[PDB]
Amino acid sequence: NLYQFKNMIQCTVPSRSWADFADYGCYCGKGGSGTPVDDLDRCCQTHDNCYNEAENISGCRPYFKTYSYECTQGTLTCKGDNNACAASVCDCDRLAAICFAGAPYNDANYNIDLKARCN
Amino acid sequence: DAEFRHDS
Ligand SMILES: [Ca+2]
Repeated sequence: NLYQFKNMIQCTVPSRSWADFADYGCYCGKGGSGTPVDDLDRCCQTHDNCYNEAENISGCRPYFKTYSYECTQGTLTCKGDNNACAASVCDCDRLAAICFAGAPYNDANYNIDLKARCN
Repeated sequence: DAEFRHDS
């Protein structure tokens, strides 16, 4: 779920408030359209698409589905006890958190005008 | 904390 995804970001990016990623570019947060503005936005575009795919699984709701994962000693791992829905969503979240940690954060791209800039 | 929608 989103609480778990937030804790994944706190584990891989402990310099910064998860809220920094909640409204960035065209894809991070609410947005899901237009041309990704940078590398970080591209992480979010892949994450958004990943969730759309997981939604094809019967009864699978990536926003709410609780999966099993661990984050210790610099390592994020989705555990073996996950069903097909949990496993897919966990992996979407894990790959995004890792992506976030490697991409540069441009303060100019936070809270941009989606209606104007994400067509 | 929040219930802001997402961190996509
Ligand atoms: Ca999004």
